Amino acid sequence: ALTGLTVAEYFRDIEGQDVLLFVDNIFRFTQANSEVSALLGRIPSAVGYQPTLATDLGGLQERITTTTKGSITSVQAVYVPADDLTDPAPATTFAHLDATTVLSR
Amino acid sequence: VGLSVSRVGSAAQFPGMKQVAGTLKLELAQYREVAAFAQFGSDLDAATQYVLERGARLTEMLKQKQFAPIPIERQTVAVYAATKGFLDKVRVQDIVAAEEAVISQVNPAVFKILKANGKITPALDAHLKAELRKVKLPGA
Amino acid sequence: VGLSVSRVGSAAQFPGMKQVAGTLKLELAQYREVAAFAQFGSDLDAATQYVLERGARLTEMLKQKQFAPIPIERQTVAVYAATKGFLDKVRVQDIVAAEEAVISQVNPAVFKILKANGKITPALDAHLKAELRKVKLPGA
Amino acid sequence: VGLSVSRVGSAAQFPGMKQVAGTLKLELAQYREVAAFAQFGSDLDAATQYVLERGARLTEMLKQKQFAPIPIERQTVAVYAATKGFLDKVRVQDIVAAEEAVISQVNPAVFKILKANGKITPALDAHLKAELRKVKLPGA
Amino acid sequence: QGVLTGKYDDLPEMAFYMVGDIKEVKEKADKMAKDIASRKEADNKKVSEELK
Amino acid sequence: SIAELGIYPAVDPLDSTSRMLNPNVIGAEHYNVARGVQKVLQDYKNLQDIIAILGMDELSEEDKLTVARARKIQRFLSQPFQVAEVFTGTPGKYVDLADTISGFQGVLTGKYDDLPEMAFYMVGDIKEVKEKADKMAKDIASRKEADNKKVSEELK
Amino acid sequence: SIAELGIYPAVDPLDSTSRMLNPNVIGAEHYNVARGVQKVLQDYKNLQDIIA
Amino acid sequence: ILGMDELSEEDKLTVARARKIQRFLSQPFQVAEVFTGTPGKYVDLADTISGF
Amino acid sequence: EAAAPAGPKEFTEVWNKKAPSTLIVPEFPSNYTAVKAVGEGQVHGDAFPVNFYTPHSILSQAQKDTVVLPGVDGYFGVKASHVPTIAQLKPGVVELHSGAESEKFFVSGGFAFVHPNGVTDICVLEAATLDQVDPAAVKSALAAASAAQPTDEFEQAANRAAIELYSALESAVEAKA
Amino acid sequence: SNQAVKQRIRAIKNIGKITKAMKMVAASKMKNAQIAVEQSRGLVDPFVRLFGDFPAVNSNKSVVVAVTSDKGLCGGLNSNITKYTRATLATTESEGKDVVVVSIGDKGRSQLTRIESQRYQLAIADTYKVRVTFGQASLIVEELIKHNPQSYQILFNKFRSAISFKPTVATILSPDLLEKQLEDVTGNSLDAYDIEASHERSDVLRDLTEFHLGVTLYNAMLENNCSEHASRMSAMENSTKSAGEMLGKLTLDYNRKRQATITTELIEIIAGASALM
Repeated sequence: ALTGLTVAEYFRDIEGQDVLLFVDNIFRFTQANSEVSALLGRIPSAVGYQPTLATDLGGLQERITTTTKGSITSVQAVYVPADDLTDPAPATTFAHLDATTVLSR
Repeated sequence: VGLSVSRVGSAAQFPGMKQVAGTLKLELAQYREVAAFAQFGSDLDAATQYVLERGARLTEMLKQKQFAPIPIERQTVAVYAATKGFLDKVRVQDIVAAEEAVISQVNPAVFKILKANGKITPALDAHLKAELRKVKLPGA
Repeated sequence: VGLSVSRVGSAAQFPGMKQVAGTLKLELAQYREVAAFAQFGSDLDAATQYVLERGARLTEMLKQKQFAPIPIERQTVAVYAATKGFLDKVRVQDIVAAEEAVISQVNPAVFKILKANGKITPALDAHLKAELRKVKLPGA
Repeated sequence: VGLSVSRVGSAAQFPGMKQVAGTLKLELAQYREVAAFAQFGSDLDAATQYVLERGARLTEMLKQKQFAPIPIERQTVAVYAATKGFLDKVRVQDIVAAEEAVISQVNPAVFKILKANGKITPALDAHLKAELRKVKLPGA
Repeated sequence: QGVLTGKYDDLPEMAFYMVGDIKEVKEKADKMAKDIASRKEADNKKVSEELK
Repeated sequence: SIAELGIYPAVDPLDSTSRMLNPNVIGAEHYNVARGVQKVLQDYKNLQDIIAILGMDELSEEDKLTVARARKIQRFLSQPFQVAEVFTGTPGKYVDLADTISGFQGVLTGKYDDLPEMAFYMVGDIKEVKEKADKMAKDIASRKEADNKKVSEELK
Repeated sequence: SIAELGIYPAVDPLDSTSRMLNPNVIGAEHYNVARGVQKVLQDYKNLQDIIA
Repeated sequence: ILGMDELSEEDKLTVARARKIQRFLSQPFQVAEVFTGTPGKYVDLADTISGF
Repeated sequence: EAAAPAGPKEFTEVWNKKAPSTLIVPEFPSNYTAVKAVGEGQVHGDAFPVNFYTPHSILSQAQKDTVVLPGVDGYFGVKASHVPTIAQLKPGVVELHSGAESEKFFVSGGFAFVHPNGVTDICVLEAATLDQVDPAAVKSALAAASAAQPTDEFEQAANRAAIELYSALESAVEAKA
Repeated sequence: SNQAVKQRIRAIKNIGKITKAMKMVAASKMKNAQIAVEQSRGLVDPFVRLFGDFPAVNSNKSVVVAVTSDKGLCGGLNSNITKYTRATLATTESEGKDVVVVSIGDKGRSQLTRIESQRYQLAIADTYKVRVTFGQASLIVEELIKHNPQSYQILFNKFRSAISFKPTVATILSPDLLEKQLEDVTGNSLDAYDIEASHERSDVLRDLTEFHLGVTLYNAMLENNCSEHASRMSAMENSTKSAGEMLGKLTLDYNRKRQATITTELIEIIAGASALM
């Protein structure tokens, strides 16, 4: 997801455009950073996510912004584990979301 | 009662109690199976209402005070008087005082022969049914 | 309103606002007794219809747009207009328009008195009730 | 049926099944929404009881014995014999002589044409509806 | 098979309780309908009289 | 959850215990009332989900008397404090011991089935529930009391 | 739950499973009365929701 | 549970309004026109507000 | 002598004293009737409203100009302003007329009112139009009626009722117009 | 600990399926029994047009019926008219008169034999098991001719709409007891009618007030049956809303206990691993 931001940030900071950025399953960004934290021997936080969960998500989502040269807009597919919105992975993600598009069957 | 079990069951209790508590463990199971059916108030065919009147009269039998234990001959007479007759027309609010008639006003030599025998002999089953009609219970 | 408390700044309250919000949270207290079973639960009684059509007026009185804070001397007149009954004729759809018409059409000299005296003096509520009966409330 | 997903979906299934099982999962989805009505005696307005009897015979169309898999052209016919209205809407005393009676009495030529084309053509359901009405089951 | 197909709806429900074969529930319904046809006499000629 | 009903002090009557609640210590008359208050409060808690998902119309007429009495004593366990009078406005009530045992005999026996439930809320004694039941019915008759006019004061 | 109803042995008739419950092993007459008992006992477990 | 017959006059105009509001929330896409035939529509915000 | 005026508005005076004010006043069947009998009108010429009733069906509530009812002293016609009449009807044909056409319901009994405000009311228990009756079943039941003779006069109270109902039904269709 | 809240969620979830299925059962029964109520409303109109409507009569004997429901999931219907029974009975009994209290429906035989037991002579039930017919209402009215009172109070819920149910009292005055006397207006109001019947007016009025009793008893238990199905339709909407608020609150209680469980045993593993590593 940082590789995708870097291609988006060239079009924002050098080309000066309004970039779209699609992060398919932002929860799998969280889940993969939870696995890296567990392999480095770090003690897990609440339910089993990384202790750096708010700052590993927040380090990604704070680079998605509008600047004076351009903009980056992000459409992130959100999975909710066990349909629990109070789970710490969607609850940390929902603090960064500026809109919500629910596609219904 | 639905959760408290014992591994020994028989052969480790009073033989006189084992005759009268077998029809108490059985008949309290019929009281709990109808307590999940007491919100409607239909009480059909006089069955789920008769055991609701007698099973409520058996849980009030087992209530007792603190720091005052009862001898086993006075326990197997008090529950003799509830699984059998002699308490069928007593309100469920004053059974706890009704056993003080059953313990004191019944002739206390029926406890000495029940303690020494160990079981309720049919010669004593007559006197336990005779002397339980001679007592006046204050339930009214 | 039921869970939010402040028991330290209650003694540090603007008087006059303390005079009229003792009635406001008392009327909103019995408004929460008619909460979600007005007729949604079983039925309607139509005697406490008055508090349902007044607690909904005190609810709409306390709604407020963003980034527009009100001075305290103009808040207590908007609660004096609501808790005394000067907006009972106003329908519930146009109360945010009514109290905005209350502060605009009542003369601004009364806000200098209530700020400086720090309380609704008995000289002031006469001129307040005089100025509150000559305002053109929308609708009705 | 409600919890089992296939993300490839109908894009990798039999075309003779895709036109027949496309409505099978739609009648089964309606059957799950009214599945509480199945345990009732007071019958409703027959738009739901049409679901409740067609849906309950569609689940019996998906039962299967162990270690006996069915070829695909014999499954699309047996679901065509339940989704197109050829159902056993007689009294369902006679199940054992009527469940397998579709694939055993309908002539084996229609299974060869359905396997070779992979699709129920308009020149094939004209014989499939012709063969489904001449089911014998002569033990009844 | 008899309880499933319906041969033994003739028997009461708790007659099946704590028995062995199907010929024991069928004879427990004999004993259960003798003993409820008891408890009919309550006057005398019982054990509670002392002179026997 | 007791405090969210507005009942203060928010004491759980079926979770608070004491070694003094023994009939050989506090007397058998005080002990039998407390065990009777805890009996109908537990019986009201056993009905708490039937009253939720089905309402009070499905209960027995001997259990709707259990609900109405237990809804009365859990308002009658509420009490205004002398240290809470600063932020609640109502003055504090010190209730004597004999006034509590006699006040809770009356709601258990049925001596106060006439009074409403909210008359028991935040009062000291069983004297004060009768004086609040009158004030709740003087005040609904006070809607027809008078039309207050403030006249001829502008030059006073 | 079976033991608290006084039924002994307190075997769950549904949760119990064997490799011998197969019509190719014990015969289709023993098998069908076994599945018939589990059918009527599962139907009673789904009806006790609406009986209360 | 009751039907479209007994709906009120001010409760079946909103039914007839919300049925065509939710039709006008649909839109053909240019990326889907290569296999659906109908061309896609780019709708401006000024035409979306006044159109609704 | 009218010193005791019971009534719907007079039920509320005693109900506001003994019964509490927690309940609203109970309703009465007079509060659901738009038509009464003592307030005159409803005729305005040659028509009069006819309400033909079974317990299971309202058969007519229109305005007619001739109603022929089978009273126990014989058939009689009701014009626009008939005399106020409480007429007990036997089994026979209630005949409605709005004009040149006529509908012939065969009724089994039950009374018929003519009211002083010109409205009329026919109150039967079973009214079958004669196209719903077939005469092959009628006197085969009279053959079962006037043949059996039980001296229990509760049964020949029913058998007398069986005779006059079936015999008036035979002539209801054999005397066709 | 965590399974007790899991299968209690399974309890409230399909109770919300039961009470949502029961609501449409009570709504389908309300729709087909609505046309029978409109048809039975016709025949009660000529009798209050003829005999009037005299509730507050002075009697020496009175048979009061209270038309209740049979199955008791109606939610406030049968209790409301038992309030309206004694609010009507005690209004009209202050003369030291005889009173017989009858109940149609066995929810009244559980509700009226504890508030008026000394005056309860009859209990009628199972009147809605198949349907309400006029011959069934005639035999019920025939047992009210065994006692021969001067009035017949009929307490029932009139089906106003699917929302509102007005409790209605209806009185039938016995012919030679009180009906001939309560129509006297300088003579009689009934003397304007010409009797075209077999025997005299004292026998016509005896056949008419038995007809008037049987007609308004057929309408009462048919109005009350449609009010039973329509108040059950509202009491079961309030049960799906209550078992959907209970289920929504208990889902969050499970989700907090789910999240606390994964956090608890994970801390037990790290504390056991940090003791070794």
